[PDB]
Amino acid sequence: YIRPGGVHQDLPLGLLDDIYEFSKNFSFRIDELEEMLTNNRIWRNRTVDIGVVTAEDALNYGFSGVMLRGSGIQWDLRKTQPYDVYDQVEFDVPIGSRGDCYDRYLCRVEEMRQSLRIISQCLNKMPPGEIKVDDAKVSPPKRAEMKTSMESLIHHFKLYTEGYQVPPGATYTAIEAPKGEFGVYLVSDGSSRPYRCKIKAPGFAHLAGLDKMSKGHMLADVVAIIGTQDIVFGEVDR
Amino acid sequence: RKCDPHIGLLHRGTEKLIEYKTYLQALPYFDRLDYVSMMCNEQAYSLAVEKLLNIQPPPR
Amino acid sequence: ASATRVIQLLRNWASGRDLQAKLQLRYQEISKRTQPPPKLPVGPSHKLSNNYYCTRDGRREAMPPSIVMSSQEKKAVTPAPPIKRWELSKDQPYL
Amino acid sequence: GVRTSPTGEKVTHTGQAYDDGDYRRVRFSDRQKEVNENFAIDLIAEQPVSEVGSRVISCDGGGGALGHPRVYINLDKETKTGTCGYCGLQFRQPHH
Amino acid sequence: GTSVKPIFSRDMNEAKRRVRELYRAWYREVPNTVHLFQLDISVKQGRDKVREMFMKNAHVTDPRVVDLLVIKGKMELEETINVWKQRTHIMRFFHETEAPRPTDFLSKFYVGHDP
Amino acid sequence: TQDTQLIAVDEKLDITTLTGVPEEHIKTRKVRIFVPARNNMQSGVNNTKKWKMEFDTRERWENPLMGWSSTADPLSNLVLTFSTKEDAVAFAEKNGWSFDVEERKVPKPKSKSYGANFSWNKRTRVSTK
Amino acid sequence: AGLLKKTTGLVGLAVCETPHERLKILYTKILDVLGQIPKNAAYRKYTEQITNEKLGMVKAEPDVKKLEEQLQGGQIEEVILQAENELSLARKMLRWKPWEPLVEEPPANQWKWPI
Amino acid sequence: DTRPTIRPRNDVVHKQLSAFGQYVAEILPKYVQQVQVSCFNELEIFIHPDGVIPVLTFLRDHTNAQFKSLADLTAVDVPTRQNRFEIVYNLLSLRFNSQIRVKTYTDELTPIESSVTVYKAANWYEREIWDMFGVFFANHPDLRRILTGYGFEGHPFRKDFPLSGYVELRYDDEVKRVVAEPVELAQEFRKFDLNSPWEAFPAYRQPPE
Amino acid sequence: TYKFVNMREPSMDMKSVTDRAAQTLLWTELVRGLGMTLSYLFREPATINYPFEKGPLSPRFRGEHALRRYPSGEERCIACKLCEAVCPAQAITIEAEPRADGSRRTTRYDIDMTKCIYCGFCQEACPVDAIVEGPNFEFSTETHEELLYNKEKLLNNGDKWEAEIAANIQADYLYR
Amino acid sequence: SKVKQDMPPPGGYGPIDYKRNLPRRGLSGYSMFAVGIGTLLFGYW
Amino acid sequence: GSDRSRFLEGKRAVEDKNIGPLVKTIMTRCIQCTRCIRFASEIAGVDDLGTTGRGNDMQVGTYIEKMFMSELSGNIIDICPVGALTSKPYAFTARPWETRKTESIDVMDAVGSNIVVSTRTGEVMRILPRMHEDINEEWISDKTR
Ligand code: SF4
Ligand code: SF4
Ligand code: SF4
Ligand code: SF4
Ligand SMILES: [K+]
Ligand SMILES: [Zn+2]
Repeated sequence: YIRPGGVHQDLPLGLLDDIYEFSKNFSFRIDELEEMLTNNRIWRNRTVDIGVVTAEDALNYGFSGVMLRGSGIQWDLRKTQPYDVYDQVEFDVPIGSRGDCYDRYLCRVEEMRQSLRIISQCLNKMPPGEIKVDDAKVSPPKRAEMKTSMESLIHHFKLYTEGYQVPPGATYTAIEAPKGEFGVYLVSDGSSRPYRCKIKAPGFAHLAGLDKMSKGHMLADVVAIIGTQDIVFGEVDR
Repeated sequence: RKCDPHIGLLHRGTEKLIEYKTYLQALPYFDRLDYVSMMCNEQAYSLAVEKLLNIQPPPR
Repeated sequence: ASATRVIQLLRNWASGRDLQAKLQLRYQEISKRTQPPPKLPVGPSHKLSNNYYCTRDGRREAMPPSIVMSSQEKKAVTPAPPIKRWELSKDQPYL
Repeated sequence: GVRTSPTGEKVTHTGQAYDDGDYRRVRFSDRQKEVNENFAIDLIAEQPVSEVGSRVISCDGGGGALGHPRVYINLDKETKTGTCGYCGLQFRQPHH
Repeated sequence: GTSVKPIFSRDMNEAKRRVRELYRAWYREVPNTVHLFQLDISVKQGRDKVREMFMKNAHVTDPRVVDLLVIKGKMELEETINVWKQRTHIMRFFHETEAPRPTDFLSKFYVGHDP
Repeated sequence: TQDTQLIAVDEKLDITTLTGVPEEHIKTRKVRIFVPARNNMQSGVNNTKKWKMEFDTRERWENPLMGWSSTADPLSNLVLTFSTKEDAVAFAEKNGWSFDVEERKVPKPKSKSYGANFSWNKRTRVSTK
Repeated sequence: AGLLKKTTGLVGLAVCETPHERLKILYTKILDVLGQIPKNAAYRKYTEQITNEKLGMVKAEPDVKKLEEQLQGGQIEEVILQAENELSLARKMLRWKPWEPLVEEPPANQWKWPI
Repeated sequence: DTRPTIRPRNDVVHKQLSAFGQYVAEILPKYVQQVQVSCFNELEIFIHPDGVIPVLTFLRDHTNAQFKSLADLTAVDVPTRQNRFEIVYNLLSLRFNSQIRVKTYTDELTPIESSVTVYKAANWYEREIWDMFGVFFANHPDLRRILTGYGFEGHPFRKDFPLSGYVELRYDDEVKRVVAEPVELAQEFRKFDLNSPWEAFPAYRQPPE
Repeated sequence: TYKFVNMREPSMDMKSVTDRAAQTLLWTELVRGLGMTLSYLFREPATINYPFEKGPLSPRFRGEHALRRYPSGEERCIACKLCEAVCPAQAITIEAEPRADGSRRTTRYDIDMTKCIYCGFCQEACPVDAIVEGPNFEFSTETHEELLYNKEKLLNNGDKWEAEIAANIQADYLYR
Repeated sequence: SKVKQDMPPPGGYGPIDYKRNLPRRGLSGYSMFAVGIGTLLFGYW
Repeated sequence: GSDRSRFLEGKRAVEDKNIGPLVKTIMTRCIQCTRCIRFASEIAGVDDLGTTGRGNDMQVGTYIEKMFMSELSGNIIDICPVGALTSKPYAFTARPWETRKTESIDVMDAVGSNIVVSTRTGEVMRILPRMHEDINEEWISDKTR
């Protein structure tokens, strides 16, 4: 859906209402999850002080996202280097305390709640306008315009056959993905196809530091640790 | 004592196939990179391509 | 696919909250699956005059990277002014 | 219309039918050769030719955005009927 | 210009020394692969294959190249030791399922249009 | 430059054993260094400014089921680009591939003149506009 | 100074009960280690400037919170940590000595990436 | 706005990044070959390959840099260059919320000092550059294949390497094993030659040679 | 703005410590955990009765590919090969040849469902709305070869799901 | 006509709860211990 | 060029003209660059192509029915910058972005004109001229095309 230049097509009529209805009740489900896990003496024993990471060790290990926020490091790309319109919504970053599994889990739940707040703000501040950049050389023209006008047809043909030529250069753009700082180093050459697209993956760095976390911890603690990273090997293996 | 992770058990050559595809053609690759957070990957790629193209999406 | 009043009290007491007010099952509050046709607006460049692409061009106004030193008192500088310490959230400081 | 080759194989609209001395027909036994009976070559033929009263006429295929890109056909040659290159509909000047 | 950085060795003799000790490790290893990996090829039937693999790239003369394949062979030995390769991975060295290919020109002409 | 007992390695560079290319696909192939010719359909020369290296076309048979263009030549769709001919031949020799470089053809500078279209003595006078 | 903070926030960073003295001795050590660097080198000039200013600010302010705001380097413990890091950097840069001119011009067009 | 589609341009960030580029160039003239700021406010420092350990350490430890997070470490292969491999370091400074790029060059058979000592996150990254491209990193705690299958022969991300490789896998019942065979695709990858023969951007027009 | 998620020191009043000891000995939060699951068992299950009950969809749903045709009967496809040129997985193979009448139509239009990624890029690229992603998604096959779609199979899908696909496009073409 | 697209209602959507709502319930520790001890005493008698 | 249009009227349409079994003509696509006319006059010698009328209705053709028959006729297909003149045997067979181009030498005549064989799916689709400036300039004969 999200594409260079905006979004593919506009939201179907009557979707904001459904999103509001769902987000109204999602708080109860979050509270139920908390009541299920937060204060349980079993969960609070398998995740408290299990997998502690130091602040400087976390920074040096290339960690990002929760594993920084979970260990006192006050960093979040949504606030420090805002992208899109993240400089408008108001939210709080759940800074962690101890750096263990329990602290990171609490951080994740609080991020869920803050994201619910951001969803409410986005629903209440939807502006009028179009969906893609008003440039038929980087965004395909509307299907109505394509079937009526010369330039729209030509641009649609060339965009869907050749594509938009990206100016030569290289960039590294990263965002606060729900896992961490997901980034891309995109290197173009002036043609219609990329020359080198390297993917910076928080999962890669987090799994690189798995051994440092699991020191003296038993196998069950390792089961907890490879879960506190939310490790996904689609992103890791690229 | 030691825990060596042997990743690559799902290594699709994504960063190699991306070159052979155009920027629009490479968009679905990022959706298939992280399968639990999806629109964020497309958002990152779109921001990169927009920054390279020196264009900005509409406020909506 | 409605519970009796006796049951609702048992569910509410076992959970400690009014579940009937906020349920996870959508009954009728959803938007109707058939909707009136939409009329999408136009962008800021759907003008019949003063709409030359030279002004609106985005790709062609990207200069090559600017070199600041090549191989072919002066106060120390910084990449940017230092970050400013974050403040506690007045909404809910301590969880 | 779909017709039967001497072997027994139905020919498609593309004129495709495996030869008798072709082993590939083995795939079709105990199965059927999936073909489309509604031939576009025939179905467009009996569509009436519209008697357009102008030198040129615009065709969009019907339905506006639902159809094909709008194109203008020049109806000047009395020996032929202008046919849209997208949908195949014909047009003709009223006896010129 | 004509003179460039070295990888590990500073002459051909040291590169040959490293090749020698790598062959030492492989030759000592082979029966351990035969037993541990439950291989069915004879011990000699693996040692001669190690010899043939060493003899394959016996024509190289750039030292840095020799150190590079020394490291690569060390990595393959590392994989073979701590059961990182499996039975199929090891058996790939003996190309078994591959039909034998012809060497004379006449058979190649008979079989297809290739060099 | 590099103070690590900087060693003379005069003999020519060769990574034929460090690329993983099998036996067959390293001498029986013949790369071709050439500047691509302009597509005569068009009239733009922006595709005739970079040297290209390509491999000889091999067998391309039809798939029995559907009729695809089945092939068994991995180095068939791989074409490298190079800024200069010398760099391309350096890459070809470095990887041990036989080459046959073709020189870059350049359009000879013509001599255009509008006046010759309406000459008085010569045969370049056009009979139409 | 004032009431000592219970924790520094970031884990691992233990609260330092002697911030002013630690900062003073670290800055003096940094200056003395810099003294070995030749004066013409930019490292010496810039680091001496920065350490001189920050030493002055440390000497002036006796309030820990006001010193924290003035140095603009997060909490004080981060400031001692980064002062130690700069001391180690100067110690290693003694050996590296980047004051010497460029080691080697890049070969032709290693840069210039329209290709 | 007058530029509703053109991405807004920030010039203050450009000035700050240029100032820091001159700062780094003056600090380490031994290795810093060429520094440049892109139009979208990203600073790149091209250093000699010997300056991998020093320069990074400086950027990690200096009070005015404080780049304490190796975001990404990658390589770009350009066959037309002498030293084709081009190693890229991306660093992020959380104190000055700034991103920097340190780019060095290296051929096929030239080693690079491993930055594991400086950035312990690099330990895995380096292996990837070794596995994908073949750049050997000396003084590395353990260099091994990280992504390719065991016994793989070649470096996939190299330009002179087919995207389909040379060997495919199959299961053979005769040997009851997952054997490897020469590659043979049912449908060959249709190579599309999509490139307009008309110059796109006059700004990046290479002067004739 | 940031919040300390776990920075709460427990009170050390005799009542507080008595309550903590009571919770430890007489398991209290454990009983709350039991009560939550008791409350949800007494709640209504969310399962639907497939295949007699189907999960909701939208008119934009991407499913089985199909070739549409004009109301007259002529196919919409004109072999412009935009869909083949835009497919990220190269799943479309097109061979064109001028028909006997003269109109340019595909002599071969094969879409490989085993290689398709169901992105919908083809249906956007098509300038005549010839190729679409139908609403069908229950088309699993027992053999692999049945997923290699021919022109005839795609035309059959277009003739079969035309009633649904025409309505789906009618309810969505204005958004595009 | 006018433009039509999915929009929030003219007055905006209602409030969205996000804070934790873990309710407090149960007797005090003294009361719980007293009930347990009283049950033990009655059973003993 | 721009990325939209401000033309809100009816376009023109031109009756097609027949010039033989090699060059298919869709004259409504003609931009009237008169390049085919100049090529026929000078390179081909035969003065059978030209214009008719004036204004927006001035059309490029032969007026009377007369096939453009010459050994170098097919080269007009290359000369036309638009799809007004197209190769009849190649009509509706392949797209330019998908054909692999292989340079070769013509063997029909003895001039040895350099050509580009564009093949897709292991099948020859069309022969285009390749510029040499000594052998064939940038033209080929019809027996070569
Ligand atoms: S929807 Fe299917 S057929 Fe269409 S482009 Fe995507 S993968 Fe290819
Ligand atoms: S995009 Fe549509 S008209 Fe063009 S070839 Fe594909 S199906 Fe046919
Ligand atoms: S070459 Fe083509 S566009 Fe030019 S005048 Fe002739 S037919 Fe028209
Ligand atoms: S491809 Fe060119 S000549 Fe053909 S219709 Fe489009 S603009 Fe006209
Ligand atoms: K033409
Ligand atoms: Zn029509």
